[PDB]
Amino acid sequence: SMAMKATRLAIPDVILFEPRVFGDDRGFFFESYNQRAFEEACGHPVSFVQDNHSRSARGVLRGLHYQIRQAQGKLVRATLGEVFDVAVDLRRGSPTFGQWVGERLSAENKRQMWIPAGFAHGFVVLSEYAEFLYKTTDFWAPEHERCIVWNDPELKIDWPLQDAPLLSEKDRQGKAFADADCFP
Amino acid sequence: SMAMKATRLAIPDVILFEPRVFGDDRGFFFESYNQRAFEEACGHPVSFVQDNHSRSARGVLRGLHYQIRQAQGKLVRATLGEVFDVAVDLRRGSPTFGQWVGERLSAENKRQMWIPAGFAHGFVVLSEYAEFLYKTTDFWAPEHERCIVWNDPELKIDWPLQDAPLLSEKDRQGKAFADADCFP
Repeated sequence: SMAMKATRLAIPDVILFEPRVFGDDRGFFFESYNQRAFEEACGHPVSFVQDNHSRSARGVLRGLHYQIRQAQGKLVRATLGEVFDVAVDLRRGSPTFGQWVGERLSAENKRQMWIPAGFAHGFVVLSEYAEFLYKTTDFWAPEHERCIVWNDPELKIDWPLQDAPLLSEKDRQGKAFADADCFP
Repeated sequence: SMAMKATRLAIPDVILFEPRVFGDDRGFFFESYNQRAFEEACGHPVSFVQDNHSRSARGVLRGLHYQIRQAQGKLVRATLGEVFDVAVDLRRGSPTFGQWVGERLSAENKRQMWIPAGFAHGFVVLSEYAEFLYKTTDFWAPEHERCIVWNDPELKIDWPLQDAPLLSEKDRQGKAFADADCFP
């Protein structure tokens, strides 16, 4: 059936991958991506054109981001530390439109999320520092990126936080879900 | 001309990439791969089918590996710690056949190497621990992988080591360069 776990989440097009590890803490190997397993998992062909690597401190929240033109699927993981990663379904006519799912991803649990075109995406850093990396199917373009505010009362995402997040001005100024332009 | 440095090494098909960083140590972003920049750099189209992530302790040397069937280009980087990474040209009729190049790659310098099909590849870990990741154009298959011994007197690679490396039995039993089957 495979040789890295794939799990459909409450929103079925959002998928959680868990690679099999070979070795232990002193010395290990794992596949962080296999085209065959991945394409068999999500049901269609995918091409990744860009990889993006970032480092953010504790409590930094980046989201909820999405591009309507140059739409992107994103396969996300943590190589250092721990994030809580969130996908919001924004697809015209989706039976789960306006719903969110969230998973803790870390360098320890080695978990990943596939967030297809049509979703908004965000994460908050829970560890002292987190290094986050993702593969996209089209290029990150700021002039096309849109944003829904992290703490929108209608989505009412359950961020595992005890303190206020540290947001950029842009994310602070995120649109309310109500007011958001969504995907055709 | 770009927006991540690309440098041809003494063997010109082996390429060193350096991403531009946005931010600083407390919080940064960089592109670890851009299809356009990469394909413009190496002169042809490339497809990556598999990503592999590993953790190895100080002084562990893995190499010098290559696959004759299911031949692979490899784009390699360190996300934790520091390796010395080595590419050996094994292409039939190459004007630099039997030559090596080596660069220190680390999470600090963010440098990467493209090692095309036709080369052997190896690294030694210099920091307390190193996490190494690479993208290949075809799948890692042990039944096809071959090996030249790290300390071959003819290649005479200049490993920046003060102590003996820790090798697997397989790499200990690597072929002498003289005796090695190479690439058509």
